[PDB]
Amino acid sequence: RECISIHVGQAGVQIGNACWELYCLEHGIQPDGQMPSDKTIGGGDDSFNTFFSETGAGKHVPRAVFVDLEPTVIDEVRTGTYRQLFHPEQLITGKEDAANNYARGHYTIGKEIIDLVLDRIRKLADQCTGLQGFSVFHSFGGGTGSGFTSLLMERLSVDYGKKSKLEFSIYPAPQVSTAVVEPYNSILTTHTTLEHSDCAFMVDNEAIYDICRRNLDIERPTYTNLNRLIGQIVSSITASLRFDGALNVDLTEFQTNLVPYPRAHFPLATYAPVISAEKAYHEQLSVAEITNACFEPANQMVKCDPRHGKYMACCLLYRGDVVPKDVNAAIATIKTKRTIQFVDWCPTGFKVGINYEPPTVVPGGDLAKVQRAVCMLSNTTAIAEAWARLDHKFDLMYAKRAFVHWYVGEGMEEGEFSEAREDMAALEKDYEEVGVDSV
Amino acid sequence: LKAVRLIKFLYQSNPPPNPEGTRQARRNRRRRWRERQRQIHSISERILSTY
Amino acid sequence: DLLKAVRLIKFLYQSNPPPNPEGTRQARRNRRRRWRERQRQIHSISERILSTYLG
Amino acid sequence: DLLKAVRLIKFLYQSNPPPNPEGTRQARRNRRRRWRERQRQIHSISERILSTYLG
Amino acid sequence: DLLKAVRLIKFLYQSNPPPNPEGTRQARRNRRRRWRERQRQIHSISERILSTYLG
Amino acid sequence: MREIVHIQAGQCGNQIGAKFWEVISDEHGIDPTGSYHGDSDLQLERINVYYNEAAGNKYVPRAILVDLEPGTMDSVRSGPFGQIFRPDNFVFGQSGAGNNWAKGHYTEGAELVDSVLDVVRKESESCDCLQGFQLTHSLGGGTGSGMGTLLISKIREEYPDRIMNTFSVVPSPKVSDTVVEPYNATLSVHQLVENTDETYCIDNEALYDICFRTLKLTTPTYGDLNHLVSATMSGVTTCLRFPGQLNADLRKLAVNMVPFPRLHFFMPGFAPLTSRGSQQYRALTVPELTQQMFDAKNMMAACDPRHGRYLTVAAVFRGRMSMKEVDEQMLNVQNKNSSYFVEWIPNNVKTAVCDIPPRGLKMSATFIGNSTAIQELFKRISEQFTAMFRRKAFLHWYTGEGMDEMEFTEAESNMNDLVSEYQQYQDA
Amino acid sequence: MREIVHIQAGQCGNQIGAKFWEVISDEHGIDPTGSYHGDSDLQLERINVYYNEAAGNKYVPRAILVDLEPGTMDSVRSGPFGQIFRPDNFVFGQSGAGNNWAKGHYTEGAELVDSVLDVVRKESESCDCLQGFQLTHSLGGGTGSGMGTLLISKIREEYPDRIMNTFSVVPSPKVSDTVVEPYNATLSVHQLVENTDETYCIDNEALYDICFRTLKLTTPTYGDLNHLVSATMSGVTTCLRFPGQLNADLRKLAVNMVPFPRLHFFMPGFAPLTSRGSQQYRALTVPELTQQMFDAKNMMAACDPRHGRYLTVAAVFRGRMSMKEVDEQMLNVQNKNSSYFVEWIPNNVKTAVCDIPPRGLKMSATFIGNSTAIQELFKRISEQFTAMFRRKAFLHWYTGEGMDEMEFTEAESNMNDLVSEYQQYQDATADEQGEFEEEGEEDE
Repeated sequence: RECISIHVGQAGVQIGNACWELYCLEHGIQPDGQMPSDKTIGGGDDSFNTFFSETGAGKHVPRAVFVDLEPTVIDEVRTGTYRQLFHPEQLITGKEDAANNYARGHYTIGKEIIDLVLDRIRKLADQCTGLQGFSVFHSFGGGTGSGFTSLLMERLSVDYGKKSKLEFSIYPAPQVSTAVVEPYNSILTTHTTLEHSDCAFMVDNEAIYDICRRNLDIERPTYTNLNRLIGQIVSSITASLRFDGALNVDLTEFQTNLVPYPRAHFPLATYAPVISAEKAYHEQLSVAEITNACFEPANQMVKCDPRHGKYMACCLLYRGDVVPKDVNAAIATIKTKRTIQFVDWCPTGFKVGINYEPPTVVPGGDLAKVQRAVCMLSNTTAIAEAWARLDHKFDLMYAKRAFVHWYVGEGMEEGEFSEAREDMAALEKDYEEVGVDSV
Repeated sequence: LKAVRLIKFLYQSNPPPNPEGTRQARRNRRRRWRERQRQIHSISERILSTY
Repeated sequence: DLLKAVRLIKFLYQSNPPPNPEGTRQARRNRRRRWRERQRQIHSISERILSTYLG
Repeated sequence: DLLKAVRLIKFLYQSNPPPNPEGTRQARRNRRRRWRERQRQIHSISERILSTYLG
Repeated sequence: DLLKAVRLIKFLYQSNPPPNPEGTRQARRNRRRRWRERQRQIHSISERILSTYLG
Repeated sequence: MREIVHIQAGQCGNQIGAKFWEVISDEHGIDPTGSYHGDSDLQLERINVYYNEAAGNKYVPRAILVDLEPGTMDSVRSGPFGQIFRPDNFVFGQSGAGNNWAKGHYTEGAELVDSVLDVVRKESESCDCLQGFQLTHSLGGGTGSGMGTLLISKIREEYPDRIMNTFSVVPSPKVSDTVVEPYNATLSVHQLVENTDETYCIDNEALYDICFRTLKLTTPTYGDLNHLVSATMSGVTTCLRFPGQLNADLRKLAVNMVPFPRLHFFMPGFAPLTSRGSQQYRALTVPELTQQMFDAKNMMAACDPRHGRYLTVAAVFRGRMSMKEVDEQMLNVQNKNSSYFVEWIPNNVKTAVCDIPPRGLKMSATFIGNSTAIQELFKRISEQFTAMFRRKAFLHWYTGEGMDEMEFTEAESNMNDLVSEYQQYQDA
Repeated sequence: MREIVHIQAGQCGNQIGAKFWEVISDEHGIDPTGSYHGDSDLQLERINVYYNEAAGNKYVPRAILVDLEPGTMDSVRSGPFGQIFRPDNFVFGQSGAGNNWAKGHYTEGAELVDSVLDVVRKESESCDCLQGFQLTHSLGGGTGSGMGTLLISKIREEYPDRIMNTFSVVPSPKVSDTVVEPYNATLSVHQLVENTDETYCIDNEALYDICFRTLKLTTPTYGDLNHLVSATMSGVTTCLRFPGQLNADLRKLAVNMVPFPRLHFFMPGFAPLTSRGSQQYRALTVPELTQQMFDAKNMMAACDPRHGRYLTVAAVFRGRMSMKEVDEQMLNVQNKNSSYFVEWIPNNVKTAVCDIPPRGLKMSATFIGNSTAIQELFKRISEQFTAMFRRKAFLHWYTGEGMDEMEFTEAESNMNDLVSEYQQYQDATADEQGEFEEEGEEDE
């Protein structure tokens, strides 16, 4: 039940330290080092409070990797709400960053920093033998982003054998973005890091924008809100490993439950019973509306019609915390009468999973006390349009050969961009060939 | 001599395969082209780099 | 046939100066940059002489 | 060189076709440009035979 | 072929003297302007005409 | 962590730089004495970006400036902050300018630019690391175009992996001491289009046109002119010197704004046209005072709202106002234009609302963006060239030093290529 | 237990040696009456370093002020501390000074400097423990430089395996109106490179420049400027003057200052800008004491922190304050500029703190530190030596008793081989990132 996470990019380190602060606040891992529930300093390793290692004389540290070439991000992290108990010996950063592109950080200037973080990965890999994949935080154009990942996934799949891993791809939002060439780095990231992967799921910042401004009636699009929401969502995801309950199955069980194919690889994370100080005051929580409000279009990370969205799988995650009795009542109150449009020639068995021992809600945030979780990790074969729109914009901007000259002299060629277009066209046309329902 | 004969012999040992099928193996065929041309050029530059 | 062309590319290898310990830390970075630029052009010329002569 | 110096001249003379086109922006503006890249390498080795006739 | 070409190397690339750092700034400036016209008119037009000689 | 140098040039570039750092120290107030007037103590990094370390919290620019006419710099050294400069800028002589392009380009400058490159080389390493070059460069004089072009060339063979910021004053038929300046323009941006990273078409007769006609100012002087251009470029570079959450970095600005890396002439305009003289003294709200953002006849370039082809925009505010009205204004001004619906430009949504305290105002509204009206600016440059060159007039002044005709011929070939490519873009 | 005694060589050397021994004796007080003046008996061995016991608890030097024109020795010797000596000294002859290097070095041997070797044989034998002797060598003329290099060449054979204190004085061509300066000085430092251990090349040129252009002194006489150089050399000599927590012998510091013993040229400064002339009485406390430590104003050379690669710096802080803030500011000055980053002997600093004040200003400091901007000084002297050498210029009386072209040719060749090696060590960054192994290992 042991895993060590790496984080690259500025927004990657932001969601990383936000989620780790939420972890340390909800396990009682105080900034005093020890957890006051027992008498073990630093942390613990018993069954599920197992995000630590015996570094000192029982001293335990929240093992994670924070990497970005731009050096001030780790300084502004280290002066945050969890100040001094981050690692004083592995916070490795560069001097000058790639500054919002792909090619320079990957091929040219990162080639003398890949081996340093590789040696750090080896030194942390000489530690405790628990291994159930990885947890890689990255974006498409936030910090270095694609530049580290496009090399390190190949390096992990060649150097470290055929070991499983998992990654976090932050899907961008042009209304709050900071670049224009995001189709190019998106298509390059999608042909590179997905074919050398084992598990992934894409989170859209525009989906957060939609569920905030269009579903919660708040008026603040700042990355702190995104960091807190990602902390909540990834905490709910990891809470199966973090707390033991009735169906306390591992993340290896999840990744050997979800993925059907190397190409058919991505879920539609369905968790929008949206909450804040507004939508948590004097409401009533039930197992009907939070489960009936899943398949609708304005609840999704990636946009899809419910009838046009075909569920190859309909896996579910529950935070539980009261009983499994009402969950096994809602398996007939909601889950049994589901004749919703499905995929042909595949089993139609709905899955549920409940994990007890409540993760504590965010302190000092916006949401009030909430109980349930409807993190229904389905998948959708009609997310081919969600990248076909980017391929269409990339076609309408790529025939003009815009921004090519910044991506010529750093090693690649026009054949690489043709191969990236070929790979995304292959993925999409494979979905309308056999992914979307066929004969 | 024998080196350039080897290099062009490996160049003609990479024929373009027939286009047939429901476009599954064609991407693997393109990958095989680009990679194998890359290491034949690598063997060429190593051989002419020792000499 | 191209056994003199590989001697020409070995002369492009022979156009390499030493990395200059007697060289300012800004300046042998420039030597490295003009190095990688010239072997970018050499790689373009190499795939030229690979693809063109095969026909 | 000094008799193989013209052998790179017959190398440029040998494998330089007319710029037969293939698509827009290609094969008459960028293959022509890689040919001028070859010519600027020729210019560089001309200023580098300027300094081997020095010795 | 080689006649005008190789003998033009044997003359023109043997016709480059080092400058004179001794002397005041006026004569040094005259030698600098003659230098920066001399090597430009040696490399440019001569490797232009050896470029477009017959191919 | 982030450092920018201070190299200036010219006889007008030096004085617009003097006004530039005067008006960008107007909101900073860094004293030349040593009493350590801190603008904001949390902005040690954002004073260190421009004013670099020389002593304990005494932060001075990388002050090096060169010209052969010492009267202007000796005049501007007695300014408000005219003495907070290192005793290393004084690298000059008394050879004279004479509006001679050849002596700055070829003859006189070749014996003095070595000291300038040596001092910027020995000053560049005296910090954490190097990030950016900048230059206020002009074409109104003679020497400035030539030595700025050669300095950009020397920084190309000496520092390739560094950005340079090249302000460039375009010639003027309305204010001109001498008229040879078409020759000072056609062989200045001949190689500047493939030597630098980003450039500016700050005009001079469109700038005087908006100073005279559309403002009705009774001051046709260099004073208020430098005030206006210094305020406009201060509002431009406030984004680069104050990175709140956005306003991407040096190569990042070159990444998202430069397709076909020759077409890097963006035109810096400004919305409210506030000027010393006739003044408007209301709090500038967003919509009805940012309505001067899209009008093409209200900027430092000869343009047209319908005969114009934009492909990038930028807006960096300074007040603490909202963004919903900014977004709806952007949606209207981006969905209104039929000719803007081209196959290119899918996304240019870069807009800043950063809380930066200004000098006399409380907010700002800046425009940075390319167009195809820089082609008609170069077209009137070309028609001045045809007025001056078709009988080879006045070429005896300049051919005696080091020049000939074929440099002008390849310059005209590059001008024809620019005109053909921009006309291809206009009918694309 | 330890002695370093006095001897002089130089036309501008006798005055500065007398005043320097006054200002190192001005707070100690050994009177010529014949009785002891004990006010602080914790400097017994410290005054025994320079003033040795020859009578009943009376500590006297072995001061041999030797001049071939003894008028200065006739005039300035009758001071308060200028008569408490062993009287068998000041051996003198009036054969002439003449501002000439060749006849001073060549013909005046057996006349005076043979008695000088005899008298330093005797006076280094009838004492406790020798560690060398002190001299303020001056290049103001030719005879002083010739007798100084004669003494150096003879004491490299008298006591060869012994570190002996050698100084030099850089002349002031603005003030020294002699028609030929750079012959004797350049050939003297040529000899002194391969004949000595250390050179504290204090000057009169750049100090004239800073007192006329910065200090705004209307009277730049040799008196107050000698007081300036005497305060600077007092701050230098504070290592051996005061008994600290280490009591560091200069035998150790001579080996400490050399990275390689060929090159021993660096000069001090005076960081808090003492007020001889334009006067002030303010207490120079810590931040204004350290704020002027990296200045391009006070250092007595062609000032260039940009052209600075310093090897070993040391500032004696006899002002009574702790060294934690001093070391923090030392780290700030160390890391705030990249010119100092050379990374040889990575602890190349020193903070020595005593409690004995030099003067009525109780808390103050000075600047001593390795000098690397001396390359332009060496060039500024050497190329104006070669300016008046090409046309066989000024052989009016530098045609000496023994003259060769090989001596001058080898002098300028080794001058070239020290300036070129110095500029090769100011370049070729063979420790910071200049190797081949910072960018991986394999780059062809």
